[PDB]
Amino acid sequence: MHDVFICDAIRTPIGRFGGALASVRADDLAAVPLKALIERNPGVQWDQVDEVFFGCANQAGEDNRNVARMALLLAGLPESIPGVTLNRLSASGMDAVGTAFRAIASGEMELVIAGGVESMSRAPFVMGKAESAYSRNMKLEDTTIGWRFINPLMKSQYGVDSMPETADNVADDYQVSRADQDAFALRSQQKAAAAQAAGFFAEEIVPVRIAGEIIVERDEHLRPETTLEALTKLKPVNGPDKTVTAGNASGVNDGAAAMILASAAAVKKHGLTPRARVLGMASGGVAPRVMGIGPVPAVRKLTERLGIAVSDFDVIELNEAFASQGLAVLRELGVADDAPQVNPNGGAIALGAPLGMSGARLVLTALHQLEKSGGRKGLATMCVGVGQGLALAIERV
Amino acid sequence: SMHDVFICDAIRTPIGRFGGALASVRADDLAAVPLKALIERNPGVQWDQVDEVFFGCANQAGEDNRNVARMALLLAGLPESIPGVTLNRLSASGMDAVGTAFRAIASGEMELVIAGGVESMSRAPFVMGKAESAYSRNMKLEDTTIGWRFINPLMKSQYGVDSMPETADNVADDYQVSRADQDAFALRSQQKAAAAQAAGFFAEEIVPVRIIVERDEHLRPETTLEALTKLKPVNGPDKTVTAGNASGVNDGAAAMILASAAAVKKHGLTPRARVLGMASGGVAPRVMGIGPVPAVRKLTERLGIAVSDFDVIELNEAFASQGLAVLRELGVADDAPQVNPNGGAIALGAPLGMSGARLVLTALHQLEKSGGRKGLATMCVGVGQGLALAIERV
Amino acid sequence: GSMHDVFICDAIRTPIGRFGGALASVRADDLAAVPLKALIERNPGVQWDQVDEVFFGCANQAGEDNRNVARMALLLAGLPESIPGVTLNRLSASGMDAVGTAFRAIASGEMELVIAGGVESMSRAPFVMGKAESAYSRNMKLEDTTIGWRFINPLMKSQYGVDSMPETADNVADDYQVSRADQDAFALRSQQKAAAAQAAGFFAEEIVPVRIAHKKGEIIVERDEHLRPETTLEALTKLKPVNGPDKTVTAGNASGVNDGAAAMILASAAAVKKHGLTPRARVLGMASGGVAPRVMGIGPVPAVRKLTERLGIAVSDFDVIELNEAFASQGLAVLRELGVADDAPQVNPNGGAIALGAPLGMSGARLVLTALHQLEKSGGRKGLATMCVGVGQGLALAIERV
Amino acid sequence: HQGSMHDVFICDAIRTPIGRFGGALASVRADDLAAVPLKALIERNPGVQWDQVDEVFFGCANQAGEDNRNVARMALLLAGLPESIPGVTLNRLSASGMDAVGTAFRAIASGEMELVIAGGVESMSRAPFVMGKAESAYSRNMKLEDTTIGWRFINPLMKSQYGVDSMPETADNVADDYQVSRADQDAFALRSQQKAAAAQAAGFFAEEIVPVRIAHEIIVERDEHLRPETTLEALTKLKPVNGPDKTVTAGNASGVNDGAAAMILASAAAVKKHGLTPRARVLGMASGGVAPRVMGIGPVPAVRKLTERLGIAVSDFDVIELNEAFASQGLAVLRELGVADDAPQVNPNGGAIALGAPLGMSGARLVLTALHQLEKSGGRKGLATMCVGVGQGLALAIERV
Ligand SMILES: CC(C)(COP(=O)(O)OP(=O)(O)OC[C@H]1O[C@@H](n2cnc3c(N)ncnc32)[C@H](O)[C@@H]1OP(=O)(O)O)[C@@H](O)C(=O)NCCC(=O)NCCS
Ligand SMILES: CC(C)(COP(=O)(O)OP(=O)(O)OC[C@H]1O[C@@H](n2cnc3c(N)ncnc32)[C@H](O)[C@@H]1OP(=O)(O)O)[C@@H](O)C(=O)NCCC(=O)NCCS
Ligand SMILES: CCCCCCCC=O
Ligand SMILES: CCCCCCCC=O
Ligand SMILES: CCCCCCCC=O
Ligand SMILES: [Cl-]
Ligand SMILES: [Cl-]
Ligand SMILES: [Cl-]
Ligand SMILES: [Cl-]
Ligand SMILES: [Cl-]
Ligand SMILES: [K+]
Ligand SMILES: [K+]
Ligand SMILES: [K+]
Repeated sequence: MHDVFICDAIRTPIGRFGGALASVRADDLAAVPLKALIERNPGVQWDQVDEVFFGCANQAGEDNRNVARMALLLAGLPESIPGVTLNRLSASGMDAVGTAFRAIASGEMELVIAGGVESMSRAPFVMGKAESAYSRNMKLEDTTIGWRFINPLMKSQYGVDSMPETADNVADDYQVSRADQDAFALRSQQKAAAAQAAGFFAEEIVPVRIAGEIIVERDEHLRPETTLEALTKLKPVNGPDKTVTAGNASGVNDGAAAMILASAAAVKKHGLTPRARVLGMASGGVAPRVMGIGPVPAVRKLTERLGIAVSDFDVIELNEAFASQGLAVLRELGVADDAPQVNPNGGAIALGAPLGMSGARLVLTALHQLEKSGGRKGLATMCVGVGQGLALAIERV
Repeated sequence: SMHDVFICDAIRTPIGRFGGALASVRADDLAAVPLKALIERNPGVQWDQVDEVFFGCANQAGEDNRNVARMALLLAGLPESIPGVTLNRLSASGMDAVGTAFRAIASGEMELVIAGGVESMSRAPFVMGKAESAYSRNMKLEDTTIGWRFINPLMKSQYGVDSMPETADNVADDYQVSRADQDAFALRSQQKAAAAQAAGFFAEEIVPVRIIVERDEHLRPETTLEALTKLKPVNGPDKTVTAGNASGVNDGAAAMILASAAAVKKHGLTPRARVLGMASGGVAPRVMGIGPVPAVRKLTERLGIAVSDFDVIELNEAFASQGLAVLRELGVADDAPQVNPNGGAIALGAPLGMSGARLVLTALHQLEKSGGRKGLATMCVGVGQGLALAIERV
Repeated sequence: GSMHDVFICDAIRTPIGRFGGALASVRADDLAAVPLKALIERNPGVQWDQVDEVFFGCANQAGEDNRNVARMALLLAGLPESIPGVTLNRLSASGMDAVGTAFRAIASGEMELVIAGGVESMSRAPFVMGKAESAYSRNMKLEDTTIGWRFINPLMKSQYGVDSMPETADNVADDYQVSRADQDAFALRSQQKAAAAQAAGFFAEEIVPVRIAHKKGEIIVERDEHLRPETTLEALTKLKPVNGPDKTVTAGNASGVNDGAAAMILASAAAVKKHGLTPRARVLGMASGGVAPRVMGIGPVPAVRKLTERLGIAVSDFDVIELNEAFASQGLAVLRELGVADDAPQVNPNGGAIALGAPLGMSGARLVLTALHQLEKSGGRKGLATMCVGVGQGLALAIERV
Repeated sequence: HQGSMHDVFICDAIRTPIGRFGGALASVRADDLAAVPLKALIERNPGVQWDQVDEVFFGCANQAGEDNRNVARMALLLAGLPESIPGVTLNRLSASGMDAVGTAFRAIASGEMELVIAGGVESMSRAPFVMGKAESAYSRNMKLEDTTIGWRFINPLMKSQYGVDSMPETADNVADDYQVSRADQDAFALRSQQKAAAAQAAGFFAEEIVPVRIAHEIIVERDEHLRPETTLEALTKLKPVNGPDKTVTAGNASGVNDGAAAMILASAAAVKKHGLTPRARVLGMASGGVAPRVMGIGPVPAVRKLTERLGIAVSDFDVIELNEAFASQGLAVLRELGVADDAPQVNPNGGAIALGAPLGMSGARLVLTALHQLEKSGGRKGLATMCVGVGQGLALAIERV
């Protein structure tokens, strides 16, 4: 088996729903980090790229019909380069990284690109075909996030809880208080505001140019103005006996990210800078109704196989779909609610979460943080709608 | 060291015609059919040990939305502890599921996996972009059954947005594939498929969908050369691709088990073939049908296997023009006996996400019947790709 | 300075098709044109460039009936481009409102020769989708226009409710004490009388056929499709109410959802003479009434009382009453309020909408033409046609055979 | 033996401001918008016994959106009128609101009614999209169509025989066939803007208007479409709608707009009973048809029909309110009727190029504004006339009391 190295990595800013990136087609948005990789890495012979693997949760809109291939062509990569799109909802972009890793480790490829995209602003409506002539039963459904075309058998067996309902279920089952959720959310906002001011995100970001030209360069989901008092006043999404609010949850967002992965031979050939070795990826399943706890079996599976303890990681990038689930996962894994190595630059409550891009962001930001801190091993892990988790481990070199 | 990977049991639904026998069956329910059959057929498996379900699906806007692999495993009655992920390389999605499952086991990250694919083209929805302004007068519905929607002007200007049949006409023109040769190939597909269906070959691959649907519906066994000759080309009288020398739009699902040697033992599986490798290739979108050529060359060069060494070649028949052009470029006769011996998608149809899984499982099936050793499955991909996967009977 | 007498002359209609049935393939504008084409063929003395106006009723106007179907239909029918058209909407009463509006135009001296009619293709009624009220709105929705509420105003719901038409008919059954048994008996008489009229060739005298293309050749639709002549009291008794076990309105004691068109000529005495028409009845007058939306089926009562008080005609003086049968509960309630027996011989002698169906815009025109037809066959003198209207109205129109 | 026709009087009249597409009134449902002038008539006329209103006649060209299912009746209920009052909706496209007035007149004249309300509404901002039903299971042929203005669900037989020219295409056809120059069209457009600006500044429109309340609440008080600073240079620079060889521009055409209007009509006996002020007698209405492809010339046969029957010359009118769908057709109509392009009695306060034209509301506006102008000027007879899509015209004559 072959060592696999993450090399350059870059992302767009993350836009708010209907905000700074809402006019940018998903395929064009995916192409932005690909074009930046080309510009940033002039020693690469681009016709040698073996594959572009991209995560995308939707695929009904301008991201239809294999957005990985659409994006590589729009980015100016040669038509000889193949592309494939992966869908594990919020974990899609991490699955692109781990799939790229397995292709190189198994000797099938040498040089690849992995990343992800989502334009939740531009997610379309969908309408099933008529099932009879002159049918009176036509319906439009929003694909921005969550259930559509509900199967009655899925509802009867597993339920079709909304994402916030699942987060309330985790809060109840794992006993995560509203006060702790809000404290976690505030720390995310404070840490993200500090990282933004320090120029940490700027080092990850390439601008999006929109045709005078408008240039989008800053993550705009952040709410640095957040106070505990303001969080406390919010009403829960699902009623007064519940805990999840708009303030202790991520949002729906737009963005894309990409990075290069390479064998040792490809690193040398293409003049790349190897930044981390990929150690491995593991997935896990849980009940849909408590999907937020999905990371726990994934992390345990990966760490047990690699012979690494959770405490051995110098950074943990844990997706913040909801504070209730971030906290429940940390507690289950034996990590403090405010452990210093967890989400040190904040996370999705502040930054937002374009589903397909989010997992690629967690890997690239974990690597970035290992470089800043001089850490060795990093873990990125996230929950998945309909009850999964994904975990991926890297080691700085 | 890398780990050997074995394909074990494999099963599929029949392939239904658009609006036909399977049109009432939701894509998620359809995907669950072969998964439930793998449970029934493999009594020694401890199902909570399955590491992953990988499924191909080209659409994902309809009842196949939000990661159909995971939806399908839950509907099939598999434990909720089992993860799933959905792959999209258009017509090659199901083959990509197989090769992706292979790489996961080969690299030591998994031991027992299911790979498959689904498409319900009958039930593909319409899509409507959001309004870009309040009171927008510019709202539009687009069909997602097959082909371009939400066309990007930059894609059109640089690469074109040729329909799939237009790309097949382009291949016929550029590679000099005559109408007569296309029709001869189509007739052989129908003849061979009708023979295989009479011999019970497809029946050995099929689990019924419950009215019991048990037979592939797309076959036209009555096809004659005279009948094909009369047909008018899709794109006008100067062109060559017709409805008779092209595949169709179809519904179906397929799945198979892959396992390490240790998992084969533990779960009482029957190892049937070793997976040798997978490769992908890119070509100009406008001649997408030629995509298999760089994929096959890449795979064979890496493995050190000549194309002539394969005892079966399962080449997707999206169009006779591209099937023929691919064979000619690879130095294989238009009617070579090892190519599509039981016919192909012209006769059988091609639900996009399921097709590539069908090619792998039917190649293996054919090796078993014939006593052959190495098999190659390969197919073209819209927007200009190819994928190839090689196996070896145990 | 005096008003002018107004005569109804020739009148014709398509058959009435079932939803999704015999006429479902026919665009609403083309369907409206069918009776217009028949009037042209049937009345060859008319100088067609003299027609002052075509008035057509249509309740929907969102589909192929959009943008003034009266004018679309007259052009499709081959009438001169010089002929104006206008479309009226009083829901189920639209076609009757077309007749009365044509009458008022001639009575007031403003016109001499007109066509009045109505159309509905409920099979082909489209879906509607409001515009986005913001960029990237997540709140887009489709709504069926086949029948009943869409784009509900919360202020309408809060003040008057948005009861479905069958719910209003249950409200009438409750408030006016009309039993399930009586509703089903009325429905059975409608079916029996319509089956008898069909067998007698009565409907055939009113109908122009519609030609339809099939794969192997053409067919003609010549018979009303909605009738259920094998209806029995037992069959009706077994049906479940639309709105739950404590209710009374069923699919069997209500009209349906249907397709059809009708049209007729109205003319001054001078126009009858000039154009070689055959005058058949004089129009006496039209009146409208309003009631609570939640009991819309009782709407005919104020309309009939208003018209008859003004004309000085008792309800009992009419030799035919054509009362729309939207629901048996409301047909019965109206008769009871007006002092007419539930089975009075002069009411709906050839059956009504429970048997025949009710394409909204066409229905009111049908009631007028069939009342006149029945007067001619029976030797009767005065006729009354009246019908209820969604959102709480009634309309009534009286005629007298020449 | 018939009795005597009854004289019919227009009494109070009122309108909303006219909003731009997606502009000041875009948030207001058509049914609620229609109710605004009805509520104002109630407030303005306390002598009326409202349960005596025989009918509310309203024009509306669309009827697919919040104006569905007989907007006249919807609006009268929303306005607080008793549930005993009937309502009916008329559709002659851009002439609907005028057809409501004339239909109300005929109902009173023929003795069938005594006290009625006539008006019209359009919310073109909020006009919905429409989608035909599937004709077959798993149909691949589903389509959305905009109902804001103009053709949808095109019939191939209509297209083949008469064409399906857009309204601006018809206006180009009129420019071509009637020889109306781009320069003349632009000059007409400029005079519309100048006259409307002067009228607005003089408080003339304010006398006709009731404000609309908007959720935020704020009020909308003034017509939004006017471009008072319009120059000929700017008009000259505009590109034609239909391509470089044509003449119709956005600057010499009406717009797409939102608004509602209503007025009271009454017999002499009702005027007395309800303490109304009779303001004009209605003399008559006539309609006419022309080729769809040149629909803008529709007013010519309607005006000729009406004036011939009444025995009034076009030159006898003290005001002519001619709808300005397009300058090309406004000019072509005047020329055919022998009236100068800039005749002082024509549109003295400007027209739809400046003010806009919510289809169902526009014809009611023309009638009420013609009456207003007769009062201001001391004139006697007024003519209101308009063109209609798919080839019609409508004309209505009044006489100040
Ligand atoms: C009342 C209404 C809801 C019924 O709709 P529906 O259920 O689709 O009507 P159907 O004709 O399919 O009848 C329903 C069932 O009752 C049965 N039924 C109806 N009339 C029957 C009869 N006379 N004898 C026996 N069975 C009868 C039908 O056969 C059917 O049974 P099925 O489903 O097994 O075939 C619908 O017709 C409606 O909305 N009508 C009101 C229209 C209106 O408001 N305006 C028109 C009057 S102006
Ligand atoms: C003619 C029509 C197609 C134009 O629609 P539109 O293009 O959306 O109109 P706009 O208001 O945007 O005007 C278009 C442009 O011309 C400019 N323009 C219009 N009038 C102008 C003037 N007087 N001075 C300067 N510029 C002017 C606008 O500012 C605008 O510039 P921009 O769009 O680049 O910013 C449309 O108004 C229409 O269909 N009207 C016909 C109505 C009809 O058939 N019936 C109603 C009357 S009965
Ligand atoms: C129903 C499948 C939608 C995917 C698009 C089809 C075109 C692929 O080549
Ligand atoms: C097809 C008709 C649409 C009009 C709405 C019908 C409801 C009337 O009571
Ligand atoms: C909003 C109005 C819809 C009616 C169509 C307008 C076209 C008339 O010429
Ligand atoms: Cl989701
Ligand atoms: Cl995240
Ligand atoms: Cl295939
Ligand atoms: Cl009826
Ligand atoms: Cl106007
Ligand atoms: K994976
Ligand atoms: K519906
Ligand atoms: K098998």
